[PDB]
Amino acid sequence: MLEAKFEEASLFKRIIDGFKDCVQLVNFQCKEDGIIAQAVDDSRVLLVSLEIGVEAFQEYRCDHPVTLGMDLTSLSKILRCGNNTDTLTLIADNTPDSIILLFEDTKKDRIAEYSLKLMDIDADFLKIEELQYDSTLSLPSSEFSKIVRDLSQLSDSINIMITKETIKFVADGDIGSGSVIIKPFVDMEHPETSIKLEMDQPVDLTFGAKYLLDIIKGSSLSDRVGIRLSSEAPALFQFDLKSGFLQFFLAPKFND
Amino acid sequence: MLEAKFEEASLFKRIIDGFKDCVQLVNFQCKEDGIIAQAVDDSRVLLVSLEIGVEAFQEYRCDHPVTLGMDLTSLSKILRCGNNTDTLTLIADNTPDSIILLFEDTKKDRIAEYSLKLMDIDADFLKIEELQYDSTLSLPSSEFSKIVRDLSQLSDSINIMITKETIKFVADGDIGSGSVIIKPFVDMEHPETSIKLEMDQPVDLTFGAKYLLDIIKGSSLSDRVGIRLSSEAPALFQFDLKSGFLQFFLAPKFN
Amino acid sequence: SLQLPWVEKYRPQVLSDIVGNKETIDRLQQIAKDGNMPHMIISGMPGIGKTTSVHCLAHELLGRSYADGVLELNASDDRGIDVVRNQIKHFAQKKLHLPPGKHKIVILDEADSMTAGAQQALRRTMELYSNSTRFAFACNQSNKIIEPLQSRCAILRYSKLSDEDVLKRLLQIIKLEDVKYTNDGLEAIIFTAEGDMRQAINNLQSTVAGHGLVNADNVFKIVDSPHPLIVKKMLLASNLEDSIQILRTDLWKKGYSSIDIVTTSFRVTKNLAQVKESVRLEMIKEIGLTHMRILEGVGTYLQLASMLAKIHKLNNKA
Amino acid sequence: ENLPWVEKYRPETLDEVYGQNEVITTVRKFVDEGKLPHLLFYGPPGTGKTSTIVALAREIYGKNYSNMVLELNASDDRGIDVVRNQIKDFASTRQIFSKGFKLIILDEADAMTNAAQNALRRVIERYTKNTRFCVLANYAHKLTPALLSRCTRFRFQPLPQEAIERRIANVLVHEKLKLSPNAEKALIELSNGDMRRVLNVLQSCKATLDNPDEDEISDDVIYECCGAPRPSDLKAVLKSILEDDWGTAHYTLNKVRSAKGLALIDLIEGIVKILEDYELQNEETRVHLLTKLADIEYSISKGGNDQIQGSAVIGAIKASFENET
Amino acid sequence: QTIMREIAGDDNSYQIYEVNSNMNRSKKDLLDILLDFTTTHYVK
Ligand SMILES: Nc1ncnc2c1ncn2[C@@H]1O[C@H](COP(=O)(O)OP(=O)(O)OP(O)(O)=S)[C@@H](O)[C@H]1O
Ligand SMILES: Nc1ncnc2c1ncn2[C@@H]1O[C@H](COP(=O)(O)OP(=O)(O)OP(O)(O)=S)[C@@H](O)[C@H]1O
Ligand SMILES: [Mg+2]
Ligand SMILES: [Mg+2]
Repeated sequence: MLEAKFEEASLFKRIIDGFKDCVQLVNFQCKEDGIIAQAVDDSRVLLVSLEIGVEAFQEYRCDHPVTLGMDLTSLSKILRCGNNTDTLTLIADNTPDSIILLFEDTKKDRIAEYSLKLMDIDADFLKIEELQYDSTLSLPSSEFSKIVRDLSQLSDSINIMITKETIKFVADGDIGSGSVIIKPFVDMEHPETSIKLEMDQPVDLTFGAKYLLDIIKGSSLSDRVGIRLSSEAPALFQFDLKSGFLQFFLAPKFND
Repeated sequence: MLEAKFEEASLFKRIIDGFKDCVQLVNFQCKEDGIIAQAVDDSRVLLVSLEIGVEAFQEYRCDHPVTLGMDLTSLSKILRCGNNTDTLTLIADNTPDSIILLFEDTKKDRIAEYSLKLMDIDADFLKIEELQYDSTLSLPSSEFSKIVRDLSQLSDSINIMITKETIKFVADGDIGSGSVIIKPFVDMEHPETSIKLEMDQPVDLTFGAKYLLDIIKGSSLSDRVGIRLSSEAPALFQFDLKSGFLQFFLAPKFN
Repeated sequence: SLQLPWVEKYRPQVLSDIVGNKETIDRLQQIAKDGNMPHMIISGMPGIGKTTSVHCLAHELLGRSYADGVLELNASDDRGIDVVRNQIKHFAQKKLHLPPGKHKIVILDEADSMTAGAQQALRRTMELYSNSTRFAFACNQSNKIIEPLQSRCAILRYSKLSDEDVLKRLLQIIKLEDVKYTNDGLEAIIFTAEGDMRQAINNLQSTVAGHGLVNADNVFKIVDSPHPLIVKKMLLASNLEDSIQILRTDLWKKGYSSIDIVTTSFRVTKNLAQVKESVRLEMIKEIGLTHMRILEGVGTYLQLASMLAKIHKLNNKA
Repeated sequence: ENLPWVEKYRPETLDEVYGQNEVITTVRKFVDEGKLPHLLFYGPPGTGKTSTIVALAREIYGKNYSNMVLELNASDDRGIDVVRNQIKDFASTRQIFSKGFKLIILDEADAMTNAAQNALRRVIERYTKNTRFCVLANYAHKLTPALLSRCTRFRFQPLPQEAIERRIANVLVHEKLKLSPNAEKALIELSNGDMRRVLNVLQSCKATLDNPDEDEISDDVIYECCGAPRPSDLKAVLKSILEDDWGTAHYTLNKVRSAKGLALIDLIEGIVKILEDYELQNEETRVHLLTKLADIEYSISKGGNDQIQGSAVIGAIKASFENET
Repeated sequence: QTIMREIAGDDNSYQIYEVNSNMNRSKKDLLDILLDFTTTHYVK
C-alpha cells in the first residue's frame, strides 16, 4: 500500500547516504502522512530518525500503514544507478515481499525497474522522550564537518562546550590539543552561513569522534545542521529538509 | 617567548611540505634574526637546512633564543588544520613543552588555537664552512623536477654530468638508458626560465634516485633551484626563498 | 547511591602513612625527597601496599606535573609489542620540563601479566631514555619478569605486613571512624587478614556495617570461611565421633569445600601451641597428605575423615 | 508447555528464592538502601546464584533490564580478548539510559585465567561509578585474591530440607504429581542441596509414568532414575561382610556391584555413611576402618585390579569390626 | 662504544647506528635505511 512518487531522485540518495554508516538495517514505517524510520546501532550509542512528509511527493497514496525493511547497502548500490533526469517511484503491494524501485523519464521512453528483497528482523522499537533542550544552535554543515574532521585527528573524544555567547570545541589527545571557539554572527548577505545560538543554560559534555564522523556524513542532505545540546540528555543533530528532518540522537561520555 | 605571525597560513604549510617526507624529526631553533631549522635524514645521508628571515613574518618578537623540537608528522597534521586566509601564529612560552599554533582570521570569527607537544631531540649544529664548490648550476625547479621524476624510473642512481658548460642527466639501466641535455642560455622574455652556470672545475657525481625525488618535493617554494657540487664535499641543493633558503645537503657515496 | 569504602576512603595519599616494610618505605621517601629515582620492580604478596607505594612515590616526585609526567599501564590497558614500541617510546621521547633531579615515571602495574616480547622491547627503551624517564614495575610474582628486565632495575621484595603494623593502622582507622572495638574482635580481624591489609580493612568495614560492635564472633560471621574455633575443636577433640559429627554437620553440610577445610585446619594447627612441636609437625604432615590426595582428585569426605582419625590417633596416643 | 521444569520454575522474584535467606535479605537491604557494591555469589551448583541475580536485576531495572544488563559466560569461545572487549564496550558506552549502574553478570569466572582475573579487577576498579559487577563462581579457591578483594563475597550454602520440601510441595501440586513419603525422602537426601537435580529427577519421573496423572512415584523409581546406590543394597553388602562367610561376602559384593552397576568408590562411601549412623563399642574400629577405606579409595582412583580392592574392603571391614568384638 | 671513543678520539666523531629491539627490524622497514647508511658518507 504505497505509491511514493518523488519529484527529485538524488535527494533520496543523499537521504540514504546519511543513513549509510550509522546503521545497516532500518525497518521503515510508511504511513498516510509520509514515511518515517528509526534505528539504533549495535552499540546502542547513536539513534537515527528520519521524517519524510507528503510535501516531498508529487503524488502520495499510502492508505494503509506498511512496514518496510530494506537493506541500505543494496539500496545504495541500486540507487547509484539513478540518473539525474529520471524520477523515482516506489510501489508496494499488499504484504510486500519485494519492494520495486521505478524510474521514468519525460522526453524518452526509458524505464528502469528494480527489485529488492525485504528483511524480517522483527524489530520496530520507536522511543522518543526528549522534547526540550537547554541549548539550541545552528551552523553550516560544512563548517561543523570541518571542525569535527579537524579535531578527530588529535583525539577520539571531542567536547562541545556552550559558554555565555560563545561556542567552544575542545579535543585533547596524545600528540597535542585543539580548541576551536566560534562566535555567533548574522551574515547580512544570506543566512546560509550565519551562526545562530540560543542560550538558556551552560552546556559541557563530551562525545566520540567516530560517532561524530558518522553524523556529519549527512551534510549532503542539507547545507545547514541544527545542534540541540542539554546536560544529561541525548544530543540532537538535525539536517532540515523541505518535508521533514533527519536528526541524530547521540550518547555522551562519562569522565571521572 | 615566541610570537611569530605569518601573513598567509599557507606559507608555513608549503615550507613544511617541502621536507616533511624525507625527515621525521626536526629542530626548529629560533633566534633574534629568524627561524633556522635543521633536520638530518633517518639514514644519516641527507641534511635539510632551513632558514626563515624576520621579513617573512608580519610580527616576530623572539625575546630570547629557544629550540623547538617537533615531530614532522604531527606538525604537518596540525598545519593542515586551516584555510589560506588564516593568519597562523606560532606561540611558545619560556622553556616550552608544547608549541601553540593560533589560527586567527582577517575577521575574528573562527579563532582556533592548536597545541603540539614537543619532543626531546639532540640538536646537532651542522652549518657548512667557507667551501669553494667546483660547480654552481642553476635551472628552473620545474625542469629539474620533471627530468628526475621521469628519469628515476630508469635507474636507482642518477648522474648529473657537467662538462664544458653542458648539463647532462644520466641514469643507465639494462632495459635502456635515459639522457637529457640542456645548455645554459639567457632569455629576456622570461629570465626565470633561463639556465646559468658558474663552473670552475669538472665534476661527475652520482646520487640516489629516491633522494633526488625527495629533494624535488621542495620545487614548490622557489622557481629555480641552486646546486653547488663538489668532488670531495657534500652537494648543496638550495631553493632560494623571499627571506631565506631551503638547502638540501646530499652526501656523496663511498668511492 | 554508594558510600566510599574504607579501602579507598582511607588510602594513604603520602608515603609516610604506608605501614610495613619500614626500610624500603623510608628509602622511597628519601628518593622522592631528593630525586634520581632508579628503575624498580616492587614485588610481593597482594594487599601489602605496592601500587599505593608506587603512586605515592610518583605523586611526591612530580607534583603538579603528575598528569603529563606519568603513564600508567595496567592489565586492562593493552601492553603488547605495538604498545611498547610506539606509546611508551613516544612518552619517553616526549619533552617535559621538570625540576632538576625529577624524572618521568612509567608505571607498569601488574608486569607479571605482560608478554615476554614486550618485556624484551622495554629493555632497550628503558636503557636508552633513562636520562629523561624512569620505569617502575609492580608484580605479584617476580619470576614472571625476564632476567634482562630484572638486570636493569632495583628489585623490591615487599614482605607480608606484621600484626603490629596492621593493628596500628586499624587502630588509627577505628579512632577516626568512631568504631566500637574489642580485643578479641581486632585479633580476629588480624587473624583473617593474614597479612592482607586490604582484607583487614574490608573485614572491619563489613563488621561495622553489619553487626555494629566489632566482637570476635561478629568478625567470624562475615568471613564466609570455616570458624577457627570450630575447626580447632574438631581437630583437638578427644572423641573421634564428636570430630566426625562436627565435620559432617558444621563443615560438609554447610557447603565448605575440602580445600577451605584443609586450609583452615592447617592454619589453626600452625597457630596451635599447647601441643608439642613434633606433634605439630606430624599433624601438619597428615594435613599435607590429605591436601595432596585432594589435589590428585580424591577430595571426598572419607579423606577428611581419615585425616581426623590420624590427628586423633596422634593427639590421644604418643 | 514443552520446556524443562528448570526454566519454568525459575524464581522470578527475590521472594521465590528459598533456602538462601541471609543472602536474599542482604540483597533486599542493598536494593532498598540503593548501595549495590560488586557482588560475588559463590557456592555449590544449583544453590540459586543465577536465579538471585536475575531476580534482583529484573526487580531493579524493570523493562530496561534487557539493555541495562549484560549476561556473560567466560567459559565460552571468547578468551581474555573478546571478554575484555565486551566488558569495556558495555561499561564505557554510557548509552541513552533512564538511570545507571549497568549490571554485568559474568558467569563461570573460576575458569577465567589469572591474567584475565587481574584485568577484570582493573576494569571493575576503573568503571565502578557507572557499572556494577556481580561476578559469579562456584569455588572460591580458584579465584585470585585480587578479584576476591574487589567484590562483596556472598557464600551460598546447599539448600536446607525445609526448603527443598517446600519447593517439592509447590511443584507437585501445580504439575499434578504424587510423591510417596519414602520417595520424597529419597529425593531430598539424594539431591544434596541441588534444586536443579530435584527438578530434573521430577521431570524424568513424570515422563517415566505410564499414566502421568495419578500414578504415585515410588522410592525405587527415583533411585534408578538418578542412578545412585539404594540404601538396601549397601546395607545388604555391609551385613554380608559383617555376619557372613568370606565366600558369601564376596559373592554378595560382586553380585550387587554387577547388578546395580555400582563402582567400589560409591560402595565405600555409602558404607562409611551408613556406619556413621551406627555406634561402635571401640574407637580403634572406627579409626582403622576410616584409614583403611580412605587408602583403598585412593588406590582405586590411581588404578589396579578391582577384585583385590574389593577383597581389601571386605577384609578391612571384617578386621575393624572384629576389633570391637 | 668505548672502542669507538678510543679509535675516533672524540664522542662526536664516531657514528654508531644501533638497531635495537625497541624498533621494527623488518626488511621492508630498515633495508633501505641501512643500505643508504652503509653505502654513502655521513654528513659532517
Ligand atoms: N602498609 C599499608 N598501609 C596502609 N594502607 C595499606 C597498606 N597496605 C595496603 N593498604 C591499603 O590496602 C589497599 C591496598 O591497595 P594496593 O596497594 O593497590 O594493593 P597491592 O599491594 O598493589 O596488591 P594487589 O592490588 O593485589 S597487586 C589500599 O586501599 C591501601 O590503602
Ligand atoms: N533457592 C532457590 N529457590 C528456588 N529455586 C531454586 C533455588 N536454588 C535453585 N533453584 C532452582 O534450581 C535451578 C538452579 O538454577 P540456577 O540458579 O541458574 O543455578 P545456579 O544456582 O546458578 O548454579 P549453577 O549450576 O552454577 S548455573 C533453577 O531451576 C531454580 O529455579
Ligand atoms: Mg597493584
Ligand atoms: Mg548460572
